[PDB]
Amino acid sequence: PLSTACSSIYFTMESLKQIHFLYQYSLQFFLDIYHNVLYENPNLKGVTDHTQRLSIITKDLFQVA
Repeated sequence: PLSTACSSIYFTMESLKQIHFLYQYSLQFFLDIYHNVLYENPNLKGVTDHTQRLSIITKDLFQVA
C-alpha cells in the first residue's frame, strides 16, 4: 500500500506542471523526499514495532512531500 501511495504522489507531482510552468520536478527530487522520509525521520526514532513504523512512514511521506 505504501509503494502504491508513493507512486500516486510522484505521478500527481509530475502532472502538476500543467497548472503552472514553474513547477518542474525531477525524479531525483522525489527520491530525496522519499529517502528523507525513510532514513532521516525523527518520529521513526525510538520505535521498533513495524506496523507503527509504517503508519509513521506513510504519514510523514505525505507531510514531507
